[PDB]
Amino acid sequence: GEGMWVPQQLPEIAGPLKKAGLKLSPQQISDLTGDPMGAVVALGGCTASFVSPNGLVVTNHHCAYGAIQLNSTAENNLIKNGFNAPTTADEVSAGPNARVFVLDEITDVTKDAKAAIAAAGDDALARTKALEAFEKKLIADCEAEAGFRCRLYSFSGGNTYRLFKNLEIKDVRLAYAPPGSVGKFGGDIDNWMWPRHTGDFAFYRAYVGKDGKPAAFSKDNVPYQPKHWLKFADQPLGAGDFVMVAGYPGSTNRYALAAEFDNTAQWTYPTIARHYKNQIAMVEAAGKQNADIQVKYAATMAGWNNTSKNYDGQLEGFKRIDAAGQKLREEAAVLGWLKGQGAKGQPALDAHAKLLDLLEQSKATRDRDLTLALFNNTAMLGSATQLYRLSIEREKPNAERESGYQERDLPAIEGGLKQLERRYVAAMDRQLQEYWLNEYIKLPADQRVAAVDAWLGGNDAAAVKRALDRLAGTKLGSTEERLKWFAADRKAFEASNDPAIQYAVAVMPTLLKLEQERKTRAGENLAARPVYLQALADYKKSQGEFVYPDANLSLRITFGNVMGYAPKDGMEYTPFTTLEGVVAKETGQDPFDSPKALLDAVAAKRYGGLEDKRIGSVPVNYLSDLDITGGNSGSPVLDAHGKLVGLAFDGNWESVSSNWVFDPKMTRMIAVDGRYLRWIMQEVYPAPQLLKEMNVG
Amino acid sequence: GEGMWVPQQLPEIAGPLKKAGLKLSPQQISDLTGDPMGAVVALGGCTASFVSPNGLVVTNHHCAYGAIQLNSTAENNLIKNGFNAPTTADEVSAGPNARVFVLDEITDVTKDAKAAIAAAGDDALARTKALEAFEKKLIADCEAEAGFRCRLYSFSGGNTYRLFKNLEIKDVRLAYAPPGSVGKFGGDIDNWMWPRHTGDFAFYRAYVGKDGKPAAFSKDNVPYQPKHWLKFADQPLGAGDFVMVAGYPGSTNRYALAAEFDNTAQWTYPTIARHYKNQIAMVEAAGKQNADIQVKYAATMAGWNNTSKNYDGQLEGFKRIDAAGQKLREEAAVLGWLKGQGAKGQPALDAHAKLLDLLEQSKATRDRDLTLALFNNTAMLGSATQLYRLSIEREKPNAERESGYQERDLPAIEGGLKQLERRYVAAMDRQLQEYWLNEYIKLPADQRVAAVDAWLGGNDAAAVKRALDRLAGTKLGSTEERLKWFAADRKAFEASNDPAIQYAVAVMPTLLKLEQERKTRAGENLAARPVYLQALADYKKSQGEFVYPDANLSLRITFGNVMGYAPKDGMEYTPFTTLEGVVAKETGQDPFDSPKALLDAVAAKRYGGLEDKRIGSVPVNYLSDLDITGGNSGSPVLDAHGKLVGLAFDGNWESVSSNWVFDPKMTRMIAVDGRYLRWIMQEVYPAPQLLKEMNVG
Ligand SMILES: [Zn+2]
Ligand SMILES: [Zn+2]
Ligand SMILES: [Zn+2]
Ligand SMILES: [Zn+2]
Repeated sequence: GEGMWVPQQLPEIAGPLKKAGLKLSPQQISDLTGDPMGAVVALGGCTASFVSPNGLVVTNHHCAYGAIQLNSTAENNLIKNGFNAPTTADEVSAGPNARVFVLDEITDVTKDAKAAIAAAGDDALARTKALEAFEKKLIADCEAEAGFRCRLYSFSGGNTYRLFKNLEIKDVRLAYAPPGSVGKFGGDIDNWMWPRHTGDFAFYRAYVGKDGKPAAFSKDNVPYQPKHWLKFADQPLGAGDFVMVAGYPGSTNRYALAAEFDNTAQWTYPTIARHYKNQIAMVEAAGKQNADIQVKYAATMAGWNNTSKNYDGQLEGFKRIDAAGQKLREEAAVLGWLKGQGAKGQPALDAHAKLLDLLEQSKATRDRDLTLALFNNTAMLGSATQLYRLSIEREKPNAERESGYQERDLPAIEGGLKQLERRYVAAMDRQLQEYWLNEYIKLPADQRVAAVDAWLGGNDAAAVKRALDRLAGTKLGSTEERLKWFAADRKAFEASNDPAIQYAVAVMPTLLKLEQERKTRAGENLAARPVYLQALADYKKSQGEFVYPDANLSLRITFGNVMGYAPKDGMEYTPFTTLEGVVAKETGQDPFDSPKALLDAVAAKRYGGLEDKRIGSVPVNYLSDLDITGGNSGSPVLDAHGKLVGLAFDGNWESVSSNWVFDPKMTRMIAVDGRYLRWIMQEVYPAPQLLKEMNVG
Repeated sequence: GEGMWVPQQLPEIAGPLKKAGLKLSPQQISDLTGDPMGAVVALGGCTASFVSPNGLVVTNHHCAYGAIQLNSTAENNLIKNGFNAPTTADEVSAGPNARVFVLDEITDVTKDAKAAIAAAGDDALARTKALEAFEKKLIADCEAEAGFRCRLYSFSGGNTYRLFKNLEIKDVRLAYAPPGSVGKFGGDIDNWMWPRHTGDFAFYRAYVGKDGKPAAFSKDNVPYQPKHWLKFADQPLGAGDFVMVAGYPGSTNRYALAAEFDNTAQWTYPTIARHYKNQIAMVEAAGKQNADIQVKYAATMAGWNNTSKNYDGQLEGFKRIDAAGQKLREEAAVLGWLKGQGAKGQPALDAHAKLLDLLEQSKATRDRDLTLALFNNTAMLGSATQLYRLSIEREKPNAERESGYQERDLPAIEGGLKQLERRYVAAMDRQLQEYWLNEYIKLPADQRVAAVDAWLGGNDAAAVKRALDRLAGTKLGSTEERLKWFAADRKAFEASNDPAIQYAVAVMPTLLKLEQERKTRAGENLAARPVYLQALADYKKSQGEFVYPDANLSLRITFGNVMGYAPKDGMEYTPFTTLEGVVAKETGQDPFDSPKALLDAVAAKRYGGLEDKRIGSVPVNYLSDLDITGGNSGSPVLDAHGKLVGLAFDGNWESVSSNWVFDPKMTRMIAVDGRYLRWIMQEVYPAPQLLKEMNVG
């Protein structure tokens, strides 16, 4: 059922957990470095878990797609073929930026954090800088232990702060991916849909130095030995059974002003979707010509497809449940409520007023802000602005450098410049720069950027064309030139005749000023958000409704039971799909082109000891009423005894609007059954070595 | 489950009926003139049943559609608005050709029929004429009692013959029809489909003379007093519960040569579907501009839509089950098995070869034969040919007149010529004449008809237009002119300058020659069909398959249980639909434009005392695994205690290929729940008088 519960809410959900079927004690789940919860790890925008005492980590194929794509060429396509390492020496690096984070400690630091914030008094910008300075000092102290990375999380609008501390494993290697026709069966046609038939799984292995401490990739590193790992279930999962997920959902917007919603529905989601589709169309074409462009842009392409379909689905789900309607009506009812109680509820009513005007403000410039952001996110302009900004920050003491530009951020910066080699083709990026310039010129005169106007030389196909021809002369296209500039000083940037770098030097003043304009808006928000959101929460508690914070990339628990749903009268989706359903979709064309070994094994009812009698086949995917969102991919699904029953990977089409307005009747998690993992690894693309290491063959 | 069982098979289904849940004794079902079976009546192409002692008859809306349409005008459109007679004097005539047939007696005449055929000797045309004379004499004797109509049925390819005697009620009046947006909710979009939300019911009343005997319409007639009628269930029908249907299915082709299937799938269904769709397009387009065409062609257009969509569904179903492959392998098995039996199999083998050759003779002229038939079925050429044929037959003694043109057929002929007034617009029929002329001209040289070629006197768009201008001069467009010709003698036809009459006179020799050919082939079939189909039956029995005859418009029993079906992996259709499903489909545009009182009542949760707590609403339609087809529409669905729980009206999309190859997993009946009949008549389009008369008031 509903809720992305923080581990500190476990007493609130103890009884609900038992009633839904948990047969572990709430005590045992509370131990976030215990069995099983100490097996659950964060990847950075996906979840995973350890499944052997030798560092084996399972997550989704689409979570590992980055890594598989980084290791793929046109002439050896791991995406298409799969990857299997018969020994640990065979495992290939997942990339310099790949991580496994292993939870170490959580601490409330709320009291201190709002003290620091208050200590700056009445100046919006100073309030932001004081929180920034508080966070940096905290993190600096927490990361003083070698091998740990820490993070500060603000919950419920800034009513609570916690500090998380993680072991940072920095050598992650690919051990197994099934072929892409299993890992992503049904492609973007089945994405966000049920019935689903997707084998969305892949395995990493986690490595440290010989001293047992984190290290970056080296051939002398050896497998991490986790304190805790998951065991596969020995009881078959069936309809109605208890399941639970722990993981790292990224963001929700369930506490929001109606105007935040209207803006998102009417503007943000339609605009982003349109832009995303336009770039897909461009890249799709060029890649039909050019297998190098196709393999190199595959990850970016999957991203654009996934987000644009999600927003299409959110827009549809709003209309289905009248979300505009509900938001209006709960806002009226909460505003009603507040004046309602006169003296006491006046702080909250003021907050509402502030927040709302802050939001008209961000609204005045939103087209400018998006367009410039995405224009600067193309490859060579991104690289030049990031690298120039780093040269600016390096002049300050580390403690004062912008987050993202401190010493602690250097590994990831340098890592990104090397990963970009596998994701960049100049003829392709030129077309994207063109696309974004065209949209820039499009902007109204009041919505323009001085420095960009001037850099460009006026508003037409001709100038666009000059820009593109000039930028084409950058040397930032090679990894070596990027890594040269990664180490160069600010003066060398200001001296450069590289046209990409000249663009950066030209606009950076504007970008820093707009960053100040954002830090100022956030500071005002920081006063007004926690009060108002605390009232939203208070009203909900007064309606007996469930109260938990919007997702914020921290660890959450969700629980429920295996069940389907009913999209329309006269029909129901069943909780499971089956092997026969995979083969019924077969067309021999992508994305419905399963391996021959699967097709033959299914036509033979070779079920490998994995059949579930109740469904008369091996289960493939399943639905449950858990409450998950982007960031939960790869999360282990555990049964009543804490055993592994599947991996979370998607939501059904009608679920995605629950980011804004939760609908219990149509919100389901889609998970890959652990018996399908097993079956694929026995009969289709075998990994007898991983099965044995997981004590299942 | 499977089976359109003849009443004489009750001994064989007694056990299975009881296992499925029947609580009436089987001998109580054996009494075909008793309770409740004596309540079930034939309408001639639909089924109905009595539901009051005062002659009230319930059937489907689509069955009464002809009669509602005949009482409809552009200005006062009962299809649109519904009809409700607050007292029995307000009932309107359903039309001169409307009938209710009440089973009186069934006689086996197999032995006498087969002796009549054998007496004819070797000659195929004499064999047909001998069976015709046999039938006519039998029927004349059986119809010696005033007010009775009799019918001879051939079963299992001519292995059994039975005669049915029915009381023939000839004054049928419309008593109630819901608005068309209930009676045909979802229109052709939801036709042949589940989920289904259609209140497909209407009521007639049956009338006789004051002396108790059948009579054509008169104000002096009074309601018929049936010996038996149905009662509404007092127990709520639920999933899994026993249901049975008795009715009059028209035809199936489950005993067929593989070549008969091949020709149907490859030529018959595509060809007819195309032709019906071409004509639908013309009539639709014209009716958009002319509300008189729209109302006058509505019943015609409902037939073309229903059949062409049925045919599309069969072709898709044949692919889903590989019906071609299944027919091929069964016939290879049966022929194997026959060869198997040396000498004693040889007559079935020779019968097979003959039936295959006769299929080839048919095929050689199939284009000509279909095209000429459907050309001559437009309104004026149909009337001219029918009436001219009648004038020829009238010069023979009655016993020798072609079936359809005997004295006993005169009331139906005359009634057709009157009904046509409400179904004909010259400017529409002209366009249909034009369509069939352009199809005729596409035929190749060996498929043309000399008499039509001469009449046409050219082969181009110009000749087509001159022919249409000539035909538009007919005076048969008026009812009075048609009835003049109904009485006129042959020389009067041959003297006429009416251009439609002249066409009829010109082509009649050719139609008579073609009829002789079909009689000759039928007479060859008479010899071969019973031997091969007996072999087919014996083969099925040796495989332990169900053995029951193909439908042939006679009374059948089917039974089973309420249950949905699974159309694909990950999905199930539930056995019921509900009121909230009707409203979920509402668009305010035909065909999804429910009466406002329905939309209000559902919004207000006015369930009228009819809610089934197990589904949380009033049920609308339901699925069951009964075995029905065309002609079963309007059949009552009875529960375990023989009480009325709904009406049969349709089958699901995947079912329709069961006409050729029975598929148990996806063959379901769609029925309208009796509770939805009641609910409409309470909350939406009220008829308290009829509810009272059925004591559910
Ligand atoms: Zn247990
Ligand atoms: Zn250089
Ligand atoms: Zn006349
Ligand atoms: Zn009972």
